Amino acid sequence: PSHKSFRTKQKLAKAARQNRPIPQWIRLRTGNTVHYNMKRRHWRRTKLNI
Amino acid sequence: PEYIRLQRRRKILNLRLKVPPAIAQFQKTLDKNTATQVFKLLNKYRPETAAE
Amino acid sequence: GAYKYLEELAKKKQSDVNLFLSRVRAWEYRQMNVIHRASRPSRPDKARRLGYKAKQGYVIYRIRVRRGGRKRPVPKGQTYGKPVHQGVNHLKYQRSARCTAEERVGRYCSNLRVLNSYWVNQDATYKFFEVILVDPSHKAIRRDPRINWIVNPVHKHRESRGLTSIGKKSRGIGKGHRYNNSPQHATWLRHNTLSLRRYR
Amino acid sequence: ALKTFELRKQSQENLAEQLQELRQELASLRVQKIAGGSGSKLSKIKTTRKDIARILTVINESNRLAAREAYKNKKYIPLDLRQKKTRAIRRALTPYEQSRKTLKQIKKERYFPLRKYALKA
Amino acid sequence: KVRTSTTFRRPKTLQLSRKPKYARKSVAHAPRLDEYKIIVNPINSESAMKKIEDDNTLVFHVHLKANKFTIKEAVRKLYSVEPVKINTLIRPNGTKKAFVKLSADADALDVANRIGFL
Amino acid sequence: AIRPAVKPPTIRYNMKVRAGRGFTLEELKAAGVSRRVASTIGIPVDHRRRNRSEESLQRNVERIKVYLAHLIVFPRKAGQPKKGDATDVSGAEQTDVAAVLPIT
Amino acid sequence: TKGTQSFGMRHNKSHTICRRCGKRSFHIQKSTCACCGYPAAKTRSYNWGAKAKRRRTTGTGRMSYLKKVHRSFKNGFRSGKP
RNA sequence: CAGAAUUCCGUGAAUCAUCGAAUCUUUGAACGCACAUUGCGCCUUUGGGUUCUACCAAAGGCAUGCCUGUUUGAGUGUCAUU
RNA sequence: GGACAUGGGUUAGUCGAUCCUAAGAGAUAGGGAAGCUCCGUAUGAAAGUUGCACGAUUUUUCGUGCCUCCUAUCGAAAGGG
RNA sequence: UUGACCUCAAAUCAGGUAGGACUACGCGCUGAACUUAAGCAUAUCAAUAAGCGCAGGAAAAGAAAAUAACCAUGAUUCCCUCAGUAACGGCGAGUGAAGCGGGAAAAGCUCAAAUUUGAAAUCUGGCAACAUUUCUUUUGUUGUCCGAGUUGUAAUUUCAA
Ligand SMILES: [Zn+2]
Repeated sequence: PSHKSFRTKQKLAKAARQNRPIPQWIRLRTGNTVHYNMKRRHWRRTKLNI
Repeated sequence: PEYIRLQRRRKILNLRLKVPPAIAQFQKTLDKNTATQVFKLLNKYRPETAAE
Repeated sequence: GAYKYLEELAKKKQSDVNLFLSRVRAWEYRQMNVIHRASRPSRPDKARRLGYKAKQGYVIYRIRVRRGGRKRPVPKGQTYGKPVHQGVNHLKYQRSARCTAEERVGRYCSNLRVLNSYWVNQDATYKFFEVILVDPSHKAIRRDPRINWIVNPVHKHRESRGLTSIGKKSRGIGKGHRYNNSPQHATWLRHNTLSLRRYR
Repeated sequence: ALKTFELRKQSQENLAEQLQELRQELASLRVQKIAGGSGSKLSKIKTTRKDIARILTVINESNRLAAREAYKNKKYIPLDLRQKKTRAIRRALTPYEQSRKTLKQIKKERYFPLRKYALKA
Repeated sequence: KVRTSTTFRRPKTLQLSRKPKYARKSVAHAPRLDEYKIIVNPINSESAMKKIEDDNTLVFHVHLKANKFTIKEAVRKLYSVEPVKINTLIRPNGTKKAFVKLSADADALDVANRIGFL
Repeated sequence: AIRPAVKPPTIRYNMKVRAGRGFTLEELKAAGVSRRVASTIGIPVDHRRRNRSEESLQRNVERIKVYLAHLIVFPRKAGQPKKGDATDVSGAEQTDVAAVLPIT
Repeated sequence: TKGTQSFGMRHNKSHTICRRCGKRSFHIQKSTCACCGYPAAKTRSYNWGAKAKRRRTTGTGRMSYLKKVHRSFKNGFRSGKP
């Protein structure tokens, strides 16, 4: 609400960083089948729950 | 404080609360002259010290 | 020695001297805390018999424990069951007040090991016990062969596990037919375990 | 890469100066990486970090060895310097304390020890 | 032994200080948060370049546990420039940035060129 | 270790002979073995059992005598056979006690 | 009234992030975590919940020091430089 | 994918294996007080800004219960020559 | 396009929090409870921070001198400031 | 006035110690109900589930205030058997051990109660020295001093004596 604690802001920063597209080279690694990921979170679909 | 109050009240309770003869036979010790004579003759026969 | 005289005099608890001493000492203990360190044992001969020694590493604590039975800690006497389990008022705690006293002293002095305890006084409300404790971190204890056993970790909170004299008395440990269920769980497990051998 | 045996032959002040220079080089490498750089120069960042770790490690051994020398044959020494076994092992009875015996037990062992014996058919 | 008050209070004792027989830690830790551990890297975004050119303020990426007192000291120790004011910002990505304005006698453009991120 | 021969304590088994826990003090004294040395040489000592009959006393005493006769006692110091030690410990081997002294 | 329109006034957190276990189970008014029992000096655990026990138990996390202890034991807890 | 020939007649590449020396952020029994706050303090030493006392920075510390000793104490508790 | 991808963006001695206390929460002493823990907040506690110069080369907060109803903290982004 | 003793305090005093996690097995406390009895209250489920306290590599138990009634056995523990037996039980449903015997393994002991009284001979801590190491990380010895201790630390004894 624009009035957030330091812990809340750090958690939001962590959530934002864990939302980026996956680089393709890691998926192309031999023996690595990361490929597509359903871990992607949208602000309007799945809430963080603090 | 508690310990000062307890020890003073203990002395009062012992002074009252009639004591059985086995314990009441105390509180009447040697007089001044007899006690100092006993200790004077006692101080000669001291049971040595570590140095000696 | 005076220890024999002390032992014989402690038996005569109904004598005038013993009754007077009990009264003044019960008042003395009631004016103190529930648990308090005793500088020296009030019954040196009893402490010696139980294992206390007048050397560094031995600690004596005096504790008063409330007397009576164990009321069922249910809110309004409601047990929510069959009538056989509806008793609330005339129930008894399976461990003795001496066991409770030594366990509370052990919690109070968790750095020490409980060795034994002995009754010293009682009234209507409280029963008074003196508990002997041994310091396992003291060198005088760690170098004494006769008390060296208690340093070992297997004797940690022996009063909590009922390994003291009164603890084993409450557990019912004994020899003979009168103690057929000496260890209750071990005996029950042996008698209720179905042994299915491979017939080959 | 910096050699540990070469680092161990230098004084603490020289090692501190080397550490400062390496940190400055690492900062410059990060600056160039941010504002455009080549993979050949970027690969030096890991080597610089490892060299910084090596210098800090060597300084640590020198400091700890000096502390051990100072606390040699002393009754009480720092907790990090002393034993690092398990907690139960540390507070367990020492072999000397466990082998302590009373005079009666010592006399019994001396006069009636277990004998070596054999039987014949 | 005359007491003019009915309340008993604990008398004052010596209360001597600690004289340890051994240091708990053998080696004192090296000072955390040094100058190289206060500055990470300069920020060379378009807004940062506008600040440098038009306002004589350098935009640096500083650690999260640094303050303006230590940022000023580190900037002085690393680039030999005396700041006049420092503003601290924490970006939504969890990292801190510092706007460090320089005095009139110092030029942020030349300082930035000396650093080498331009 | 060598064990004594005892009679089981019931009419269902009093006609048999089995192995006991240890030799009584009276048996050890009759056989000439001290209670402290019996443990050292491998003779168990049972302080609870008693010899109510000369039959049981003699039965166990002969067992101790046979064990002593067949026993080799190594000297405490090698090459210096003391009182009771054997001077011919060269031919020593591990043998079954019941193979020479079984329960009969 | 008890349903959809009543759900529109739910904007006051009852629990927040716990400082010990990190779950959003720290009751704000009671100052107690519903998951791990913080700030009580004991981790909340019950035998009727075994799935909850295995969710948060030894081996779930990093085991940074237990692995070092196991490695030290296998060599016999030796010290010094060869 | 590269990069690395500062590599190979070399105490040397590797997300290799082993592993006895170290590093080990904020926390957590968690321990200066708290914490829906990266909030509020205290002590010692060393340095920077005019600062023998204020401010800043760094290093080392400040929880409770209990044990054995140390020091300083209290008591119309018991005892002696002054 | 509030979608997807790549980058950028939140700058305080003066705005709030931080300070205080409210309803309340909650340590400590002490007392219960087999115990997890419950009651309790100057409570039946030896619960101590403030005030003068006694000594000091000399124009100054440290060793003592007898004090006197001080007192844990948390608790408001709409209360006070 | 002082010292000594006794009791009780304070210190960020010197050195230590406890908490917490793991619970398959182990030692205890507390403790149901579903269910069976073709209903149901005693009983059964069960001295169990849940709750609480406490250890180790095992724990507990353990060297008879034990059995037996015999030609007597002989610490504890575990397996077979005793035995679905003696016995308990609205004698309803159901519950239910122990001695002996065979085997696995075997190991014994320690204090308090004694006057050393021709010598507290006992122990901790500080300091210093000398040794030792799974190890500069561990463990000791000697000397000296201070404390503990005569309201009893050492030695011979523990009933088998
Ligand atoms: Zn939690």
